[PDB]
Amino acid sequence: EAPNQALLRILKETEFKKIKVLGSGGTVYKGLWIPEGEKVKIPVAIKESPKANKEILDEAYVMASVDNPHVCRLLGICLTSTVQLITQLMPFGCLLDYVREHKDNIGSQYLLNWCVQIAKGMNYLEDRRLVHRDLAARNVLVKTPQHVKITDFGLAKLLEYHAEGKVPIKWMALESILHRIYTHQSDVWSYGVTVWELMTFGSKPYDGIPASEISSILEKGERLPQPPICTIDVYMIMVKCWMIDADSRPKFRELIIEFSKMARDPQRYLVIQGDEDDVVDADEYL
Ligand SMILES: *CCC(=O)Nc1cc(Nc2ncc(Cl)c(Nc3ccc4ccccc4c3)n2)c(OC)cc1N(C)CCN(C)C
Repeated sequence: EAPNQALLRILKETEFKKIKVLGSGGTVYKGLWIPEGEKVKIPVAIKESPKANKEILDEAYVMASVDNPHVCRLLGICLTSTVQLITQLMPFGCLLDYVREHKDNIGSQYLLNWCVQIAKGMNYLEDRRLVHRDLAARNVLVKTPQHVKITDFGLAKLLEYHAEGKVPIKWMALESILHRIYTHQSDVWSYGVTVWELMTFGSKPYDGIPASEISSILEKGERLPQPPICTIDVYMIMVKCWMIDADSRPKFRELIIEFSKMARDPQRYLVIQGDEDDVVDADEYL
């Protein structure tokens, strides 16, 4: 492989301010990163034992090694006690909560554009030989309603397959459930489930079915149902992401092309009723 010359930035605790809690259950805070002597305020998210410190530094390693407009930005780490992961603040939350809270106001243009942007981010990760292993609507953050990015690389592995603990069964490819193989094509399966989440405005996949039953359901040939707004063109793409033969599933490069074609005439492919001073974003602080 090539030498990973990415830079790991160490940030002083004295450079962070206005810290409020965004969510917990670790904890994630919202705040402002003010680099000393820079006249710049960066809206940031701050994610917070030896085992906890090892895993958070693994995610810091991954996020420092990726740079793409549709992959979340790592700004640095802070070595205060428990290691803190400092990333770009995405002020509209995760896509899962966003489609649930704004169902009655999301048109076909936004849905298909999100599918394009997620596929662009995953295609970049594939270029970097990175398998996400946890692609889901909850792990796609919203910078603006027109710009989303993939997040949460706690399970990501650099690669061929990966052989592996606890995992999101209802988003995993069948070969990942049965024999624990993870590939870029197993990520494609998760992409199909993620699209199904968006097209259903936040429904839970296999709602009410225990995770221990998912592998037997998938082996029988059963899949997630066709969402009401989805034409057969869109649902066919999702079904192709859920093929048994991993090499028969679409490639991320191909998902970009197909969803971009659809985004040029979105109402032909999604049928939705009523469809007709010194603050600097991290994307501009290079
Ligand atoms: C799906 C939950 C969620 O993402 N909520 C959220 C997120 C942000 N913005 C943001 N920006 C960057 C990063 Cl790294 C994060 N990280 C994060 C991960 C997991 C998580 C779980 C629960 C709550 C927050 C959270 C954050 N997040 C944001 O910016 C304003 C707001 C929200 N909220 C408040 C959605 C509502 N909340 C889930 C109750």
